[PDB]
Amino acid sequence: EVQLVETGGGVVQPGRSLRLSCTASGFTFRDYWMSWVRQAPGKGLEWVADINPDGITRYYIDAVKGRFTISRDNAKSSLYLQMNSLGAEDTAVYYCAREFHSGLGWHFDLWGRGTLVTVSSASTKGPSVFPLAPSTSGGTAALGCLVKDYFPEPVTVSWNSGALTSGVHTFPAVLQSSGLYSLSSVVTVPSSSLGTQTYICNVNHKPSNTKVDKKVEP
Amino acid sequence: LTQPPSVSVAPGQTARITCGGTNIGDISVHWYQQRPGQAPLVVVYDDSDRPSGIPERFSGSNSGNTATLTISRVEAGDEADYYCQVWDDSINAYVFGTGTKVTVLRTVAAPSVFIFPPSDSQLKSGTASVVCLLNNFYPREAKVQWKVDNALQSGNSQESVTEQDSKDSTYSLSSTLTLSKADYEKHKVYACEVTHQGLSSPVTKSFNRG
Ligand SMILES: C[N+](C)(C)CCCC[C@H](N)C(=O)O
Repeated sequence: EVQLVETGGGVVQPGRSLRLSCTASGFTFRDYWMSWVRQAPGKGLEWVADINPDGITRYYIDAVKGRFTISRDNAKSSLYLQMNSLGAEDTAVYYCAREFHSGLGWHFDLWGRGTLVTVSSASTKGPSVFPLAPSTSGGTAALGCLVKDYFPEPVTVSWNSGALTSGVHTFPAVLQSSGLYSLSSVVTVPSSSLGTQTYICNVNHKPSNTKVDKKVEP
Repeated sequence: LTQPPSVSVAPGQTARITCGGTNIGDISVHWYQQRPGQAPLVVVYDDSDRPSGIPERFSGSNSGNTATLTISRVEAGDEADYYCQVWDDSINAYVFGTGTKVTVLRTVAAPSVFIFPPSDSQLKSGTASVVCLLNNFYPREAKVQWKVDNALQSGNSQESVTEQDSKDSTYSLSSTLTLSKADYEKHKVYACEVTHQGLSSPVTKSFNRG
């Protein structure tokens, strides 16, 4: 399996430092230029920095010059990004990406899933979970879970441990004036199933190690 | 690198996404597809070549001041963000375009509306969230007004909308009204009034407390 895995993301106070790591597997790491690319929530891709195989050549965008240092350890098949003096403009999902030298240029042919860096003074807080109870037309009922007052992103919600996926809508979180996030996850199901089928939403907030299972009944 | 924020196309039809730059036709342009929550994936590289594994209906061209990603025979699953990309050797930096969201066109679909009173467990915490759900509609534009005992609410609700569905091309939307429990128990009737192109007249979903 050809893979990049980024780690090290989390909440960092403004002005402080954070080091990201990216572990490669399934290919010859020392043969490739490697990049960091970032994406602020809701915005476009922004390349950040890259480093050649023997680490003699590094390039950065002006916005991170000096503050950021990219390094690599070929023995550990690993890429690193040291980020100092962090600001709110640095808040983003950070991707590890492999550079491919094609016949006519350079592009990214492999990416990790990314790791989220949230630059904030706010404290980490797990969500409260509340039922959205069913109580229905045309043969269809809707039910859900309200996931309230957490920080930072992300939260994941599944239904019946992943067995229920059809008709599920998990909304993008909204930031409340309190500075905390909230979202809902809903599902539509046959209304005739309400008497017999159990519906449980499984909420995971990894930053606070919060796992909640909430049964949603009429 | 300038891209249109949005491109719309019917299933089976052809989408064209542009990437603008002064003499961009002099350098190689590469294109990525990015689905919600996922990493980008290269779909065209060196102007017009296809990575193995990418369907032939993805093609590209590049000339003068414009590069173009063409998606032929568009499917609902092609809804996503698309980015162009170059290497700029005058500044030694990778540059991405601003991104284009591809929206798939379909027929108008009216929302199925549901209202949810606050849970008892939330009321015990001292807050009441009332949720209005608009399910599976098209197009994305919709209006939701909250009325509490027929009084129009403003400033105390927030909306969230899903990305276009990758299979049926609809949207869903939630509107959440938030009151203190103290304020909530002062009123009887809670109502969500929904306006949408697929509805002959506004639809109201409401409940009487208790
Ligand atoms: C790999 N990276 C994108 C950083 C630069 C591309 C290589 C630069 C060029 N081959 C030269 O020798 O001038």
